[PDB]
Amino acid sequence: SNAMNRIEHYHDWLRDAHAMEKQAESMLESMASRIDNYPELRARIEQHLSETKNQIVQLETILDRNDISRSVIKDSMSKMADEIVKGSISGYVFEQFEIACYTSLLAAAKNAGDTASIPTIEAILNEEKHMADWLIQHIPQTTEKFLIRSE
Amino acid sequence: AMNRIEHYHDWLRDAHAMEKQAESMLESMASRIDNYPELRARIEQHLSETKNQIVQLETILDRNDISRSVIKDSEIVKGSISGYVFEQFEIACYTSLLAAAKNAGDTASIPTIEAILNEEKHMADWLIQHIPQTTEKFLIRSETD
Ligand SMILES: [Cl-]
Ligand SMILES: [Fe+3]
Ligand SMILES: [Fe+3]
Ligand SMILES: [Mg+2]
Ligand SMILES: [Mg+2]
Repeated sequence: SNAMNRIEHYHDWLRDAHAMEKQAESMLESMASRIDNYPELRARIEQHLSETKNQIVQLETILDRNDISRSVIKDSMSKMADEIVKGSISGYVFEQFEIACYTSLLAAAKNAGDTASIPTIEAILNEEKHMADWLIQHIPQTTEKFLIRSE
Repeated sequence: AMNRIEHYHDWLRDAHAMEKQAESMLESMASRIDNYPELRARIEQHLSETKNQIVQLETILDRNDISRSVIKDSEIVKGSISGYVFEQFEIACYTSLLAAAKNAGDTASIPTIEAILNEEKHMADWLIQHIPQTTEKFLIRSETD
């Protein structure tokens, strides 16, 4: 037996989530800088970048509550880890990764007893769901625009 | 209108390559799930669904007079997350493919693509609904072992 293995897993996933948000922040900045001629899509990506910068700040508060720090290695490795249509699809898929990871993290925080952090995790998760919903709603419009312009 | 139809054809070929990736991923996942009978069973049911999705895409390819692209074709917590993300990639790709089929006027294929999309949505749903249980099970095991 070692009960402390559960807490080690929780702390590892908190560090994973922090690294994931660094990856998101890089991805969103890159996408925004590259998009031309899709004003709504670009602006929503720019808004989510702002949201993601705050998600990092919020995760750092959770790390602090648990008396741990980010992994600099993981933060760095996560930053190493047709186009408008494919890129929209890619963006959606990354938000769904975030959704899955935060859903798992809610269960982990519950298991660990870190009740005080659950409403922050929920706040983040709700922002990812809102972004994923926006994107999947706009994918058909984007696909139509792309096809119209291909002619 | 030829460029639009070509894009739609390219994306049909992309979807067919994707479903071969899925078939491979599902088999590999079924073999690695050792502590969630209900999850492995869901995955096995989806693998069967996926083999049929490939046959349906093959009918759509034929009806559009195209062929698959040869070149394009050829732990448990992180695994469940990865499976979910792959179903979500399929959801996003079929959401786009539906819009493309409507634009290109391959209206005949809409019901088959919609059927595929609803399968993917059901699998994604099962997965996220059960990620909390998978996580709890994993954590308990990590202590017990
Ligand atoms: Cl737009
Ligand atoms: Fe996000
Ligand atoms: Fe699937
Ligand atoms: Mg995020
Ligand atoms: Mg599929």
